[PDB]
Amino acid sequence: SDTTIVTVDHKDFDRTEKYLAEHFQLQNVDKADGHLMINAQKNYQVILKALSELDIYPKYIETR
Amino acid sequence: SDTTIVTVDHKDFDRTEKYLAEHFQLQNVDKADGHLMINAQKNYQVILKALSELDIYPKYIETRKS
Repeated sequence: SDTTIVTVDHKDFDRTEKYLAEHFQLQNVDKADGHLMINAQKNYQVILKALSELDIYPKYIETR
Repeated sequence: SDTTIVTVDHKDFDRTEKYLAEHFQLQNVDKADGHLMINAQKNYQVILKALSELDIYPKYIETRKS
């Protein structure tokens, strides 16, 4: 029942928030620290590619 | 967390391996499973941008104790 946390630059948070809300199952957000928690992605390729197309590159990505 | 592991498609392994060795401390490798181990990375942006420019997107990336 694990979860995937994406961490981005503050300047990328709003667009990352918008994209993940529209394209994945967005659960929690912690804007102060730049974290967004979505349903676990076993393979990161699709999310990393889509964010790259927005010129967004995560500071971090991890699965609890 | 001692090390960062980058996992790619077999397709991307050689090019990813060349990139990681040129910019980081490439340590162990597992070509069969697509794993490349480098010194631990606190911030993933530099690696992800560089690989994105090569149209390479990791299957996985993680920082474990090793």
